[PDB]
Amino acid sequence: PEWMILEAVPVLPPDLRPMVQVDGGRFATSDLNDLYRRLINRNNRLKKLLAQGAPEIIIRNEKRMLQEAVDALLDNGRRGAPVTNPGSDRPLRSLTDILSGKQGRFRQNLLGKRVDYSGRSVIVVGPQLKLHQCGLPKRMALELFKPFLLKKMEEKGIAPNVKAARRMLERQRDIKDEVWDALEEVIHGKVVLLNRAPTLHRLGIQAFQPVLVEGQSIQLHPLVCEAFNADFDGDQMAVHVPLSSFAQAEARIQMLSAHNLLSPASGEPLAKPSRDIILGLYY
Amino acid sequence: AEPGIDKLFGMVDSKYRLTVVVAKRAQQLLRHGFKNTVLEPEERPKMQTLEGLFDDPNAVTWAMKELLTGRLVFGENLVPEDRLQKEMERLYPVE
Amino acid sequence: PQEKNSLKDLVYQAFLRLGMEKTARLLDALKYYGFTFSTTSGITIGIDDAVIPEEKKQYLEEADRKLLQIEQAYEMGFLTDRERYDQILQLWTETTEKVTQAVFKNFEENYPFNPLYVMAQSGARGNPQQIRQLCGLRGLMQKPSGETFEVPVRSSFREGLTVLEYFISSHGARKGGADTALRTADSGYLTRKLVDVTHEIVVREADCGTTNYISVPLFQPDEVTRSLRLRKRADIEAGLYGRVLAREVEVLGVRLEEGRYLSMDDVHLLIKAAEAGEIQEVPVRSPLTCQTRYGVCQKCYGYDLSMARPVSIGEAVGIVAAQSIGEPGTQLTMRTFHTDITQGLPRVIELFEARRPKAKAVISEIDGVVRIEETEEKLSVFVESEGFSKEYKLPKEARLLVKDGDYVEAGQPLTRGAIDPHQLLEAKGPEAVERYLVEEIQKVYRAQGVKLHDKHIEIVVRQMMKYVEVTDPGDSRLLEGQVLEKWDVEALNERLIAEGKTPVAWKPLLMGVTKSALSTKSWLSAASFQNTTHVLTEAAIAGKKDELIGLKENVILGRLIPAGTGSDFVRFTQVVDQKTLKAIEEARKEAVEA
Amino acid sequence: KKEVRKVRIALASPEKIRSWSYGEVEKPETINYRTLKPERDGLFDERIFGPIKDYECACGKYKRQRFEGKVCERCGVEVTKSIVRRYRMGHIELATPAAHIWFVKDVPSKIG
Amino acid sequence: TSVYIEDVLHEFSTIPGVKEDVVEIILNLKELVVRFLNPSLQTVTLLLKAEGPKEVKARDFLPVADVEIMNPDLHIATLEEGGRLNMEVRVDRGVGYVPAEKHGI
Amino acid sequence: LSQFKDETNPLSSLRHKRRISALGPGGLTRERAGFDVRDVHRTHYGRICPVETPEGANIGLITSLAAYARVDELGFIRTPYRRVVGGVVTDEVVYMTATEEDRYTIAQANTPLEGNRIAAERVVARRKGEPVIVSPEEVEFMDVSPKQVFSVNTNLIPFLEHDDANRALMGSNMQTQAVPLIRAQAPVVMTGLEERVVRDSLAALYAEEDGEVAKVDGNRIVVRYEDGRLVEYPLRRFYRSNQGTALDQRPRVVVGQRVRKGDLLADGPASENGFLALGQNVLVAIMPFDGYNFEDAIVISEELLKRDFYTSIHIERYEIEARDTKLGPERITRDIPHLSEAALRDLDEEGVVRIGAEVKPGDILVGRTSFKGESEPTPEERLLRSIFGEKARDVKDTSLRVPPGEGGIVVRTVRLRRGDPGVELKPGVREVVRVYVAQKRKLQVGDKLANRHGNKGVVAKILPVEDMPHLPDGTPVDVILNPLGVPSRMNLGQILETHLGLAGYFLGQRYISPIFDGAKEPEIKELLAQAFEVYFGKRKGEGFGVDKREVEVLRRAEKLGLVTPGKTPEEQLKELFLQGKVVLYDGRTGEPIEGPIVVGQMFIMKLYHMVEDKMHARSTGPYSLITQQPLGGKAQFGGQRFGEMEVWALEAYGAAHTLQEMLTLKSDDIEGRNAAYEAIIKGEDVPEPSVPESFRVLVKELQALALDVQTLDEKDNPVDIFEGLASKR
DNA sequence: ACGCCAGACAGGG
RNA sequence: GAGUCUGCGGCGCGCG
DNA sequence: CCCTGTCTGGCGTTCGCGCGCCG
Ligand SMILES: CNC(=O)[C@@H](C)[C@H]1C(=O)/C(=C(O)/C=C/C(C)=C/[C@@H](C)[C@H]2O[C@@]3(C)O[C@H](C=C[C@@]34CO4)[C@@H]2C)C(=O)N1[C@@H]1CC[C@H](O)[C@H](C)O1
Ligand SMILES: Nc1ncnc2c1ncn2[C@@H]1O[C@H](COP(=O)(O)CP(=O)(O)OP(=O)(O)O)[C@@H](O)[C@H]1O
Ligand SMILES: [Mg+2]
Ligand SMILES: [Mg+2]
Ligand SMILES: [Zn+2]
Ligand SMILES: [Zn+2]
Repeated sequence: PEWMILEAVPVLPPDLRPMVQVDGGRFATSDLNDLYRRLINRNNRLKKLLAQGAPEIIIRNEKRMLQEAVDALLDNGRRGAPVTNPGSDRPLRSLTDILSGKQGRFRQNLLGKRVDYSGRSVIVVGPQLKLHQCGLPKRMALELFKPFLLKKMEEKGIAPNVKAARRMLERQRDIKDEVWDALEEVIHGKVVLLNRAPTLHRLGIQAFQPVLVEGQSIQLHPLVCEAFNADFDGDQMAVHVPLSSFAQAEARIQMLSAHNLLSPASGEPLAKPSRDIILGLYY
Repeated sequence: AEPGIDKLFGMVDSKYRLTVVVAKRAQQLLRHGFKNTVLEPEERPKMQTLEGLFDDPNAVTWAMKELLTGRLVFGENLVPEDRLQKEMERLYPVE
Repeated sequence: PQEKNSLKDLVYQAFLRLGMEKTARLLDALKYYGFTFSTTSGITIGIDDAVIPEEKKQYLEEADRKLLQIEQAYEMGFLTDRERYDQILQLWTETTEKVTQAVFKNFEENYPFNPLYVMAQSGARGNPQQIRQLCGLRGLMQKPSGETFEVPVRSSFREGLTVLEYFISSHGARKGGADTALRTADSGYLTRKLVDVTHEIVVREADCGTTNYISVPLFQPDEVTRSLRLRKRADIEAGLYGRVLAREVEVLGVRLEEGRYLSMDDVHLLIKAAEAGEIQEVPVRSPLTCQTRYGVCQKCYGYDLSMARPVSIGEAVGIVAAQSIGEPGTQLTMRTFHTDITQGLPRVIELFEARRPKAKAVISEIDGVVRIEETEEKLSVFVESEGFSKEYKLPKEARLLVKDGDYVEAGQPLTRGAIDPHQLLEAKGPEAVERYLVEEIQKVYRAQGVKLHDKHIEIVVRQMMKYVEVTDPGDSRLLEGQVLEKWDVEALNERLIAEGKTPVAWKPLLMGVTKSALSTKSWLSAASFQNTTHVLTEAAIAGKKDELIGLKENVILGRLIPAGTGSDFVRFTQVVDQKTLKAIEEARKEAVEA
Repeated sequence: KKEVRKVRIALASPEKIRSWSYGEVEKPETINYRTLKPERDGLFDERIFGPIKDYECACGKYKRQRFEGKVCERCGVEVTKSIVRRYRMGHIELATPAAHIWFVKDVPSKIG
Repeated sequence: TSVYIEDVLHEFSTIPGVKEDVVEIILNLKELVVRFLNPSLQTVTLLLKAEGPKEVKARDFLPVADVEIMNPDLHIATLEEGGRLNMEVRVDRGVGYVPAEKHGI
Repeated sequence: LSQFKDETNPLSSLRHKRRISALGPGGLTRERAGFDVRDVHRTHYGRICPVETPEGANIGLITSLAAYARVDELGFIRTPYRRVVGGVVTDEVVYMTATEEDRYTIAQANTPLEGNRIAAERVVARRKGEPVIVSPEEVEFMDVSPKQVFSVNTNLIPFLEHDDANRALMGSNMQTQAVPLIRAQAPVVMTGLEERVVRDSLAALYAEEDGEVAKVDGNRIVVRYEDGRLVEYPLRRFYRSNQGTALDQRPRVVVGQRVRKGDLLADGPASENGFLALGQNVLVAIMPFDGYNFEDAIVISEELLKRDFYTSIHIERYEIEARDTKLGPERITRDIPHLSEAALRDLDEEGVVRIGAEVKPGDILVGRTSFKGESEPTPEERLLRSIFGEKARDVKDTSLRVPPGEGGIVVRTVRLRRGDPGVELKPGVREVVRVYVAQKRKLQVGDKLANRHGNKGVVAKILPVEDMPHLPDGTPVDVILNPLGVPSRMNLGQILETHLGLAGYFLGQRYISPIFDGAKEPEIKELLAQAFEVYFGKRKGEGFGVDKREVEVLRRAEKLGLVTPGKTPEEQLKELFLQGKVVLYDGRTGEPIEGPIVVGQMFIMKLYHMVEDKMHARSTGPYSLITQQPLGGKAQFGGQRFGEMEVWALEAYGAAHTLQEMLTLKSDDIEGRNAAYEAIIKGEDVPEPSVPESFRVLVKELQALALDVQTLDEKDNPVDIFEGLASKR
């Protein structure tokens, strides 16, 4: 417990709180700096105040400001709220803030929020599609399975090397029809995942066999429209790709749609005939 | 759906174990050479631009096709962790 | 005719009888023909198709005139300002329900193949209350505050919903718009709090040997004062479906063995038996009484994996549970909060969060008998014995139904309404609370259409009581709240392995899901919700070594999950080829020197 | 190469502050406009925090990967890219003590 | 299948002295129904140029030997004054619907 | 408070001009205070629409004002009310304050009136937010019009009287999203304000005073008024809307025409004939198809595409700037240093792309050359250059390219060089280069459309005219809407429009049904009756009667209860037609569709295609500078978020590696993602996860604060997360 | 604005 | 034998 | 000095995506 007192203030790294070139010469640095300067100035000005001559009132008054400063970087708002000069009456994001809440830092880790091999478009029913598969735009597939395709290009005569294969696709007017054959081949038995707007249950995400199609829309099977609460008035679903042979394994063995027919909630199925089918089978 | 997933499910003690197996199998299928298979002859894996899947399309699609048969063996500790990769490299050539 | 239920059931059966993938084929088959037949059937909404009943004009008029009588009854001075209002509402509440069965009765008898009707009867689209607003009439729409308007909405959507009846209907839509969106974030939150405590729970086991099971009740006590009744087929199924019998039970003739996973058909057997009167409870392994401190076993969880066979070890049941509870909420938490039959999300929050409800009911701390007094100011319900009574102050607003004369067990309703967990625990014990929470929780969900398995509610509630207080120390001082099983550890080795029986006398503590997550052992998981500020302060002071178990904490690290494939049970599993098995044996044979 | 099985938060010993510390930020010198380079010892100096350059050093005596782990005889620069710059910590020696608000204003004052 | 106004570069331009815009005109050309008499005519380019205060109808196209226009009175455009319109409209024999993007003539 | 004007289409703009917002100065209303404010209070009458509010977290907080609502002296929305002294209604109006309105007994406009005389003893009036049946003698004031109770934006709904407030909201909102189609048709059924909208809005161009027309250019209509004056009226040819919609004024007046004061000279971006027009009238069969219209999917006939019926022009303004770096100014020239001439064709004008050039994704729109390193050259790149040709341009290729998604044809270009006329060039910015591109959006499967009532949905399948539902007469339907989406939601108004629409088709006329006073079920039955003769009358004379098909459906129809048994098929089809439904043949089989199916003209608009529609798929790309998580922007789409909600989903499953992958190889493992890529390039098996930067950054942040966070081993001992950069020196 | 938990202090024997 | 640097916090709105 | 009660002090309140703006 003798450490609860601060006589040494750790400074956060330089790049983390970015000193960057904005526009025309504008410079943006993380708020933490403003708070750090505060502390630094206070402490220095104190040392000098003690060394100059120390009139009681002024030494305390400063140590006071000092104290508050030290609070500033740690936690802002627990006692008063520091502000950047006349521009934004905003609380300088203190260490505490950075760590707590909704879009904080403890939340950025926990929820890990941005996948490298991701995609998202509008969904559209695909009536002939089987639970096993889903309709994924080829155009979308191309970017999604780019690396997987680059190699495949070299295994065939479409391209000499990777970098070659890259430039070959940098423009849309340059794609030989041979490339689609390559991609169609690359995705042979791989599967991708689909995500719905609010991911409420485990079925909120499912794995399907991509069947490359033309256009912008993504063809989703009708029976799974019940798992993901999704109609087709424009709902959009995201899509991910399992990179390791392991990830793909689990994804097509335990996360695929067709294998998760019953709901974890109830022993009831979630692949029951919906609004349209029942009407047909009734009549 | 997929080939006899039920059959496969029943072959293991825990769902999530089957996945492990299939995955590890698909792993060694590629690494030590893709011909490290136990059922290639008469009826085997196949794609249709040609009948070219016989060589290297999907790894685990084979694994399951194998496990569905009764040739492979999956234990909690069947063969000493390091000596397996050694004996495997010695007997399977393709690199 | 094939309804969504008849088909629902066909899927289910198909699943169990023929196999998974084969069922999948069936699904598509239905999918295709139902889609094709639909087109050809030529079912289409015509403004006309919505068919208004001829009785609509009668029932409206009959209720119209009756409204007059109530008015004349008030214009004289007979009915108090209130009585008038509550009486009018009653009139419409019934009249509207009358038009309801009327519309349907019309379709049922005259138009069996009505596009709108057929969609509502087939599990397709449509609701009884909705059809009512097109052919019958949407009659009562509350004012801004909550007091329903005295004037109904005589029109339907078929005919012109007038200028003003629309504006009056807007209030409810705005409130709905505002309430519905408030339920959505309150539900996700609840699921964050539900996950915050049950994330660590995972199936990793060997049949836990502590056979202390949960007894699933088939009959419920007070619907009407006291009449024993067969619980509903659904609720009972929710409790015993795919469970594991803790002990052997011989009922109607067959021999239900121990550990056997009861199928839906078995759960059907028991009911039929209960019908005949051979069984009042059911021994079953439940998460409510598992020994595995962190995690639950195969026999106590049950059946339901996404697959219909026993639960596969390594399945994140904690989350699986937490989810099955958070989804139905979003759907029923909106109506249940909105209304007589059911109070919702606010209650589901008051439930998972142990706390003191709106209308409280003084429970009987003593179990003897009840009796009541007459004096002016405050009434009083006493649980007494010729030795002592537990005085219960019941002010003016509360209504008591226990009477001058008979018995009242500990924690029994002495007042009418809601009960406080802490008090029931103290009076009737833990076993009772758990059981109360569970069923009191399902009440809400059942009353709104969702059918979730008891399993899930159990998983969580358990964690609600994963903690306890201490009153007879040994290693660390008395007032302390610590993990129940961690005391079972201390107590077990301080009496069995090392001598000197220092009984570690504890007290069951009921803590709300939120509080349990707030205060758990690891801090990493606590650093997530409550106060990262606090959580860490203490965890620091006391160099706390976060042993990584549980998915929350182990996820932050970016490390493999302690459950699943990371499941210590299957992380390690090797595969062999008979060709490599003999080659390995050839390596053992080469071991014989010279 | 080991598996991370337990994490643990513990209070900071002034000596530990310094131990994680590389260099000491003693002056409020962000970056001087003429050259977008760190001013002095300040908040962004490269010693205290890290290589403003890839594998290359300061003056350029040693510039590639062959000698990746040695420091420059006339200038102290060991290198990998500039990640070392973002992982290193610095400490500020406060004159007269001050306390953690995290321990003082928490409803239960851990200190009170 | 294609059109070329002499001073126009893109499809979204407007020609002075001409009320209609290139888009409205190209549209009205889709309405033009021509009828050739034999396979030898796979691709025929109809030429037309009109100036001044005159209405440009489809019969204003200079006649071609084996091709006939059954849509004469179709309104191509309204020319004001100093209205200079000189275009070449391609015509082909095919089947179904082909987006202007698919062929790109 | 001040925002981008939303000008998807004129009505959108207009609506965004008058909507009342709560959030603002902050002094007034904040964001999480509101359940009492968010409610539609009593006084909101004629002052604030109770419908125009948004769907989502910020709800009830923002709302456009009402019809005649007018702010008097001090911010009080007053509403028009006409005076009625005694049983006498006047044509006199009093814009009354919210407060004064409570002092009187006001009545509704639907009250039977002979002129100034109330017509029924027991007639409706509303005291103070309370419905009261008053007598003609107490009626002190009456409402101006049902319209005043609502907003402009809502007023535009055909039969608003038959739709549920919730789906109605989606209605009024959708209109604000309408995109101007080159082809603009007015609804077959209107309400009465379509005209007023394009007029008070500044869509069309009206004639000031009476006169004649001189010149009618595609760019100007110089009119000559009778006062001896003549004005040249330029027309915004093709301008860029904020939201990238085309704004063009198409002259509707011929040369030399005596124009009446206030008559359309030109039509606005979306007007047909001085009428508000968005999306287009289209014949629709309201039946179920395979699954193409399952929950809310829409089946479209390829026929709508043949004739550009759903076509929209979209202009996007890509822009590039020549920045001044201390390494060397970034020049703008035709020279793209490394590989081909084939990519330089469209870049005809040295540097700039040539106008009227088809630009596909990945083509150079503008070329730019900056410098390769930060301050030093490259030892490894120095040898490569020398081997094939040391003399290589050190300049790096930083040229504005067509971002993935779509480009069209280059319509306009803007270049602002050194000696600036009266332009404001930002500092450092040497010069800027604007590139407007436009493209025809032929209605495709990805797009979404919806009718004014609330039926929203996306196109699932473009059926060939060859086999979709066709009418007795060869006339085939254009869209097929799923019936199931109508019972649940409550909006019979759509089914009422279809029927009225049906009559208008064969009767060849448009209508205007007011808000609550519009058309009635009997009257529409009437017009339909008139339609049966146009439909079946010509059929009688053209030479033929009824089909075996038409007769069988009749049998199944009477067995149903749609036609009285015993009457002639001619008489029965009429009865059935009056019901709003006719017989339809499959088109694929030629057989009829057992049972009459309604059909009619329904007004359906296309919703604006945001960069949210034009899909985002990412392989690899940039990364954040402080957090090492993937992010895009300009040309690299940027990764999707995996949120805790989703983490749990994987958590539930036994997907350990899949989750590990998500937190490591895919987003934060700096060394992992690198080796991962390379491994995949080779056809290798991705390496095992290194620690994520978010963790590391977390640790150090926690370290910035006193707290010491140290990882440990099996036995409580260290382990190292920062691989070797934390050790000192 | 709210709701909820947990808290520290002050009043009545 | 290719790799840097920018996109942040907040606000408004709109979709599911 | 004890127990009880009252205002008091701190935290939390879905998820994801688009667009556009601004120091
Ligand atoms: C757990 N909570 C409960 O269910 C009960 C207990 C309790 C509660 O905790 C409530 C609230 O916390 C309400 C918060 C409000 C009005 C939030 C706004 C800011 C919301 O507005 C919008 C704009 O944004 C968000 C979400 C949706 C919104 C509406 O669109 C946002 C959240 C609540 O309604 N209760 C009722 C009240 C009446 C009475 O006192 C009764 C006893 O208890
Ligand atoms: N604020 C919000 N948060 C989360 N999801 C939302 C949302 N608003 C809309 N949605 C999602 O999209 C759907 C929109 O809700 P609705 O479709 O109106 C519900 P509903 O009760 O199913 O109406 P319906 O059955 O008549 O179609 C929901 O199922 C929800 O998942
Ligand atoms: Mg939807
Ligand atoms: Mg819905
Ligand atoms: Zn157990
Ligand atoms: Zn050096």
